[PDB]
Amino acid sequence: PHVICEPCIGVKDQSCVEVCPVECIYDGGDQFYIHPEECIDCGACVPACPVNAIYPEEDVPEQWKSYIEKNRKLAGL
Ligand code: SF4
Ligand code: F3S
Repeated sequence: PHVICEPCIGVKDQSCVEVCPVECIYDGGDQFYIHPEECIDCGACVPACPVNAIYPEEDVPEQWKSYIEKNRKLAGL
């Protein structure tokens, strides 16, 4: 799955929402999040975010690893 990290907070641009083929990006309050069980890993959302907040799970920066679980918790997992 792909993960929305720190940069989204305080921005919530939402350009990512319009390019996701499965509509699995949801409002999580302080940031949007990607539902892990729905995401098909097509990667379309990556170039769409103006603040580079989205990363494939395997490539999430070491400093932002906590966002993997955050997206999971927001998804209710
Ligand atoms: S990787 Fe594809 S399916 Fe997953 S959130 Fe991004 S646009 Fe949607
Ligand atoms: S700011 Fe957040 S709402 Fe989408 S376009 Fe970037 S991950």
